Amino acid sequence: TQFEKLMENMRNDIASHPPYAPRRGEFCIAKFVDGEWYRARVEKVESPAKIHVFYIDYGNREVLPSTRLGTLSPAFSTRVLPAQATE
Amino acid sequence: SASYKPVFVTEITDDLHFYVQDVETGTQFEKLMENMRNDIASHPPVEGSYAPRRGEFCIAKFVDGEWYRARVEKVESPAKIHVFYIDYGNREVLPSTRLGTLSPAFSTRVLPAQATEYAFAFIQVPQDDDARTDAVDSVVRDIQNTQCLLNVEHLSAGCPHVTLQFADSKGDVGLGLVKEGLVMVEVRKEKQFQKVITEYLNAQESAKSARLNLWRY
Repeated sequence: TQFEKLMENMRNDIASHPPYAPRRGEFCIAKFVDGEWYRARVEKVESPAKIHVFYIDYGNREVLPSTRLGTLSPAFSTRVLPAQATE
Repeated sequence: SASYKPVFVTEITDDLHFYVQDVETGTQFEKLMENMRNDIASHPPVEGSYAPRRGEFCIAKFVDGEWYRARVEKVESPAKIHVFYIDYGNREVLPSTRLGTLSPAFSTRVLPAQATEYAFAFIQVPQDDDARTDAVDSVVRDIQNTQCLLNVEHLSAGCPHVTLQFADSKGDVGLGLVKEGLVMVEVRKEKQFQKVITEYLNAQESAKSARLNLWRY
């Protein structure tokens, strides 16, 4: 799928260019508990240790430290492929 | 990726998903239930101080005659209210006379819903109802209402996909279903799953040769 292709490309890029200031509404990459990176949006900033993100392609939500966030490169923005899950 | 968390598996669904509780918070849950059940015994819900609406929390009196935290899903009629037991994962249709108000002392703010839904990584849920029942039955027999180790493998459109390990190093639960011919392998393409997928496909070849279950004919 477009999504699988994008994820492969993005992961490649992150492993070649490993990673940010979280703000409500801002796009990012987020490292999930599987240790892998996904596209996300910052939904709520409760504190540095507690950023509430939404995984824009999968629909899951998670509170995590901002140390597990990074910039989403223009090559993997929502213009390239829209969020695959409904926020 | 390998971070194994001890979980208590509480419910296997007919779609071969399952609900687990984090062993860490088990005692807090235990305390809450005893506190809540004492309250309910002193202050039994009166009809009809509770009006069921989709989305609304409640207490529900389960088939063991005990009360649990729940959330209302479909309301068919006052005799038929669909509820979801938030700490365990099972669902039930009950009359409004077996429901009550969930008082704030025992709310999700005091202690969050304790059950989380997961699916097995690397396998296909059988589409045939009979085959799927056979797979669910194997999982119910082997892990339902027991402690397991859980490792999150990846995100998915629905709940995350995980592997489970039996207690006493008996091995990978999903892989065991493959070895028994009860489920087929989902061939993941991601690089980090190459080795595990090879392991699963080999198990599946073994089930095929032995002509087990799905491979009977």
